[PDB]
Amino acid sequence: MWKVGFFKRNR
Amino acid sequence: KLLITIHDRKEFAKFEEERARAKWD
Repeated sequence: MWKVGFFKRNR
Repeated sequence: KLLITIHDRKEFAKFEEERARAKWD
């Protein structure tokens, strides 16, 4: 997607 | 782009659903 790549694990 | 509010709650429950779940589950 956008930041999700490392965000859906980060957030 | 706001799926990272509820879907992220599952994208984290990889082992968390067996670590912080089995506790009360």
